[PDB]
Amino acid sequence: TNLCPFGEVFNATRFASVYAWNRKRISNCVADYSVLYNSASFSTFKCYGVSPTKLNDLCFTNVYADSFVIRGDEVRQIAPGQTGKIADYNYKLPDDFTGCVIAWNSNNLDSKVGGNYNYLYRLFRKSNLKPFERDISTEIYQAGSTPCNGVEGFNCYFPLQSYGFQPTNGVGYQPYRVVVLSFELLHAPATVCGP
Amino acid sequence: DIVMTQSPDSLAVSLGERATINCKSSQSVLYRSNNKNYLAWYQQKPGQPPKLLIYWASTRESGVPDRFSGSGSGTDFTLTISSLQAEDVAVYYCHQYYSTPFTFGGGTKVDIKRTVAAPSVFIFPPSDEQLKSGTASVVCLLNNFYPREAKVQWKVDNALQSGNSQESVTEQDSKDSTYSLSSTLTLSKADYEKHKVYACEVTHQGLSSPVTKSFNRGE
Amino acid sequence: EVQLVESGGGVVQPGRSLRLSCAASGFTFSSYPMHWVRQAPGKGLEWVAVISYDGSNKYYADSVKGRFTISRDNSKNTLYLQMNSLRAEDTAVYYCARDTEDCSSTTCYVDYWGQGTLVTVSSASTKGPSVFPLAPSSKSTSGGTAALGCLVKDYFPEPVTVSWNSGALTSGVHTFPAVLQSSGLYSLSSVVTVPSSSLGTQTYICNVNHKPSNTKVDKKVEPKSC
Ligand SMILES: *[C@@H]1O[C@H](CO)[C@@H](O[C@@H]2O[C@H](CO)[C@@H](O)[C@H](O)[C@H]2NC(C)=O)[C@H](O)[C@H]1NC(C)=O
Repeated sequence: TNLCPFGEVFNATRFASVYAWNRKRISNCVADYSVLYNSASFSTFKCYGVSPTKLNDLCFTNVYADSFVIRGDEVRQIAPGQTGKIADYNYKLPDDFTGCVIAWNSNNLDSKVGGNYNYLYRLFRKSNLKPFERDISTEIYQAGSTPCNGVEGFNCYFPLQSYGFQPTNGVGYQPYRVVVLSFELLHAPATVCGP
Repeated sequence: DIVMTQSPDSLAVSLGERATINCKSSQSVLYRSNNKNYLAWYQQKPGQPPKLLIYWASTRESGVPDRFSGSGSGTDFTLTISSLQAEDVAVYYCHQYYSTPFTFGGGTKVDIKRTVAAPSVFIFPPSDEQLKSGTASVVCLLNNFYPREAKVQWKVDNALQSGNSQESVTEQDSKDSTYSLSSTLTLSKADYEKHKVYACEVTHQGLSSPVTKSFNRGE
Repeated sequence: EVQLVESGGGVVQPGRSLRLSCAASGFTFSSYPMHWVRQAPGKGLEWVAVISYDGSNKYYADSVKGRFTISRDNSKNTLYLQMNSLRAEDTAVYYCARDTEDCSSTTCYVDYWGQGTLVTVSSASTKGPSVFPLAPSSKSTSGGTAALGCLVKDYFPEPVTVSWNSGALTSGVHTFPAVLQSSGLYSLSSVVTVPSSSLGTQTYICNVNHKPSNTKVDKKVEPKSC
């Protein structure tokens, strides 16, 4: 049939920040995952519910690509379990995950000489997240026992906080761009699948 | 890619009045991790490099009069000029900076609206030394007219010519906010000898019926 | 303040290869990306290329990709653009233009621009302009004022200046935009309005100044009774 846009998901100039990860439904395609797996540009390419070399020959109901940017150190946090700050308060992967995770270092796009403070991640949430929960609202948080009516005094904090992202940062503190594909292996009529 | 369409093309406004140019992008240039709106608004005077006027589609660059203001979101944006002055006759450009390649707009020649003006029409059959040169150039000078629109019909013994007719117009004249036009018919010598009458005609808002300036060769 | 000056450019032949360079000063040239913006005469701005602050990533336009190559010499604080296989549609004015890193990622909007070059694509000799008189003493009698002028033919390249009466007479001179005739050679007419009572009293001169040919050819324009 016709190809589908992996180009505008991987050749993306602007990747959304992690607390507001960007989701995209791609369908009605002939998807060639050989391009991704044969590309050496990635650092982590980990498929969970399938085998990465057998992705050409299946057929999927709908495939969703999530996209964001995180610190290089904690790209481990992206797993079906694997609790942690982004893994719990920011991006929650369901345990029964059937998809793939791709992450590559992008220190030369996201980290500027003065330091990039436009990338924010959420901290101090009242509770964890549902799997695949997008939470763009950041009201004032309550930490101690005060009434947080727009105040920020010593016990009423703001949830968002910035990464450093300087070119001098260590190999683990550099930004990594993450795109995670989740497949709907349902037996509805197929819409997206390779040759 | 993302293509910008900027409307209108000409936006003629008199002093003190308001003005609004709009731009629409093919996709939605709106970053969401921050609530910033990647788009910018430049202006260019005739014969100079452009300037920056708006970035983030709302903010203003330091050193710009308050009269400008950028509003909008998603994929619809507008530049509003509240008051007009002499130094605002310039072509305005939109410019996304979301996805490479970046793109600009077609412009908007924001002129000055005035009372309708009266053209002054002349004509010239080529100088004798040019007849020895090898060019048959006749001109009709339309001066000091507004608005811009003006059709010129060049009649050689009552015959409209096409292709061999070249015309051009000045910018917004400084002294009176009027225009001008340098219409010309360029021909070879062979066809030039074969006729005796030329005529240049025009219609305009200030003209009820066309004004004609003609002659016969040799006088 | 930042001072960017665009060198190079001028005349090329279809299929030639040219090389433009912007010399920038006033800021750390190694910590700001740089853009090129083309603008064909009277048309409007168009993006061309972009660099990154360490000179690694380079993105181009769509109608250029694979034709131009944009590099950046940090040591000399300069930005280079090599044009290959020029077509007739590449004649334009080229601006260098400095980024301002505020967007989330590297490439962002552009704020400070430089004066433009004049890359012109056509294969024709720099023929000297020929000046033709248009004194309508007996073709433009409006009763009060006569409009008399001066046409120029067959000059290349673009830059040309027309001056009337040694620059003394400034009012009523309509400097018209140069247009290249379908023959590929430029032309323009400059005209003045003069009261009929001072026609022969003051002599009138059409001066053309064209730098590449250094053409300083004058022509006196005087009325004819006819
Ligand atoms: C965008 O990511 C894609 C992979 O989705 C890469 O595709 C490149 O395309 C060109 C032309 O075929 C070739 O260099 C390779 O196929 C890819 N280049 C690589 C892996 O370095 C590519 O990295 C990005 N697009 C471009 C134009 O570079």
